[PDB]
Amino acid sequence: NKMEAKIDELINNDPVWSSQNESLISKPYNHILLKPGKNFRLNLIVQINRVMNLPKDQLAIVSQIVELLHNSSLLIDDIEDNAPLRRGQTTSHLIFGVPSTINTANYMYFRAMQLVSQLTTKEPLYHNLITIFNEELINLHRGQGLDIYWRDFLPEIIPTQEMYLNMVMNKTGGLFRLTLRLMEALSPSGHSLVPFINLLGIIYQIRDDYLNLKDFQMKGFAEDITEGKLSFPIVHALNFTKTKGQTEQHNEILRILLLRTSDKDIKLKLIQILEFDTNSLAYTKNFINQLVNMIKNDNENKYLDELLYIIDHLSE
Amino acid sequence: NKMEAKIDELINNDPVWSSQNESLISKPYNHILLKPGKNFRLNLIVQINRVMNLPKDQLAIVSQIVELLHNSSLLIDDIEDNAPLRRGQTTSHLIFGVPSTINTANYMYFRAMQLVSQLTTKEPLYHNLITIFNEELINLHRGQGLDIYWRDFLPEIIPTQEMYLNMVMNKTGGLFRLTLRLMEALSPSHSLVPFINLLGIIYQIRDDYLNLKDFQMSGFAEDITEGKLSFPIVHALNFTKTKGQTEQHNEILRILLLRTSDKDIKLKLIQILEFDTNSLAYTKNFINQLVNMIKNDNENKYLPYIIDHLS
Ligand SMILES: O=P(O)(O)C(O)(Cc1cccc(-c2cccc(NS(=O)(=O)c3ccc4ccccc4c3)c2)c1)P(=O)(O)O
Ligand SMILES: [Mg+2]
Ligand SMILES: [Mg+2]
Ligand SMILES: [Mg+2]
Ligand SMILES: [Mg+2]
Repeated sequence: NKMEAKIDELINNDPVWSSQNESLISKPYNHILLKPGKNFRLNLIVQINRVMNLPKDQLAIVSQIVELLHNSSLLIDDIEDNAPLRRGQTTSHLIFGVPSTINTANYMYFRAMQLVSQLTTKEPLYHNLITIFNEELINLHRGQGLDIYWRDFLPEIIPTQEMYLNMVMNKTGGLFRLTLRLMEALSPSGHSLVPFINLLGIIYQIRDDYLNLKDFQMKGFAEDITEGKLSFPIVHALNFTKTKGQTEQHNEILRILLLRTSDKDIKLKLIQILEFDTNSLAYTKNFINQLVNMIKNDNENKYLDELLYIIDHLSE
Repeated sequence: NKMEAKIDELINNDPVWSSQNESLISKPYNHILLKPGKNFRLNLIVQINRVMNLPKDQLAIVSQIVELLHNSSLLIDDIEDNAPLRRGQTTSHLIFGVPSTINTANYMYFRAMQLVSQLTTKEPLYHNLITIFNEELINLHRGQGLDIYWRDFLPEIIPTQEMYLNMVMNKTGGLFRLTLRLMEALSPSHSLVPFINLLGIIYQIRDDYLNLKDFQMSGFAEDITEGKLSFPIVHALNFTKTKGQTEQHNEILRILLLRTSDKDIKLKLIQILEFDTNSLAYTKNFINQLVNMIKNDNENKYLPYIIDHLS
């Protein structure tokens, strides 16, 4: 009876959750917050707003939603990629464990979703905001899924440049489009900037792939090699070697990716194969320059001051 | 120019996603489907619909949402618990790897979310459905987080029975309340939430209980290998602390921290629970009392075979 009295009180009430329970499970997340880059993601949202003109308090909420998705996605990504470092610091899952980091990151996806309701009281608009949120998160996971499948089951599938670009459109375009589409839907204020934001996302991803090797060849650890990632330079090298009949090189690239090695000489041998044998580094540098010129040479404002600053710091 | 033309076509279109890409990404999920249990899940939904009377088409989508949430949460739970088996088969992360399984599980969470939108087009009711989905997923994660925290930080915090029960209301109550609450809002007809919470508690304590009991009557008692603060373990820890039985308290802690697969050591912890603290009998009794709260509910305060095959 005292037992049943306690049970009856428990089941007729909401679940008890304290501020202390809250702090305990936020550990994986608080750790990644110490990392910088939040001012650059905020700087993009700000330039875009000069076109969208959302009031500042609404923009603030869009910002928070996007920071949560972004940080949660990096927590998961580092587990998925087995990364030891992120922004010069030890990775959350190595500190608090994969179990807590996975649960916390997923918890934060749902807190971000909860924030959408603070953007309007209008039921029609709300529905659209949630649909955008849902769609681009579906897109993000589809892209990530392919990137991870290709890498983990290599050489089952050797992606082409086309396939790589479609995966980026889902993966990276997912979060870029999500921010921009929420803003365009909230705008109280010409043509959509989705194509432009897609382009920015592609430049962002390929430049990330490139610098990861270029910083190490010349700063960084070419950690993408250790991870075995089918990066833009690797995709070009794998397809170049196949096409030119460089069987031994094609096979050595695969073998090195499959070692998941941290040996600096082995990583440097692969990067020099990309520099002199396949010319994938030059191919990638020029491909990046051509994408950037599609904008810098966009006089007819077909895609489009502060535009450029953003494109040269797109690394942060 | 040919490169520019192709980039322009790419950026002006929706992201390319094919049926084959969908298949690749679904593999870790199709794997756990080969797991029976959908019928007992479906039967609970069917039986409850006799109070709610949702039209079949709507009931089917609620059922699909439930199946996705439950399957995805077990794909992730097995990674979190380093479980090698689920319903006798090899867990997905051991076959497809942890990276792919986490991502697929998460992708299905959002697929489930999308289906919510097909429950109704009425704008107010849609906000309500989404809020129910959002609230119960937050609860599930909160409870899972606390359960993992206690396990991974042991011995920093040893929960009490009360704290254990609040963790369960969040963790196990979440998917139970989520289903019930969705159906109650879609009903074209008292709340059955208290009863579904009670069902959830019985379900989690019985899960914890059978994991040790099935092993002792022959079950691998994986909860011990996992080192989790299950209901009988919580009882045993507080019992020994309270009776000032220091060495038994520490012995229980030492075994859980071993994360051991050794049958003989697992048995040793079960015999501490049987002979020293009498925790297994305390749990059998606790479950029976919760079940009686239902069998002796004559005024129908909670109610408007499932309770016996709830495991
Ligand atoms: O907590 P654990 O790790 O001990 C474990 O229970 C796994 C687990 C982790 C997290 C949540 C859950 C869980 C919560 C809620 C429901 C369920 N499963 S369920 O699919 O049978 C289910 C619950 C409520 C339902 C309500 C109405 C219709 C169908 C329902 C189905 C599982 C289980 P286990 O299988 O690993 O022992
Ligand atoms: Mg990464
Ligand atoms: Mg990655
Ligand atoms: Mg489990
Ligand atoms: Mg678990």
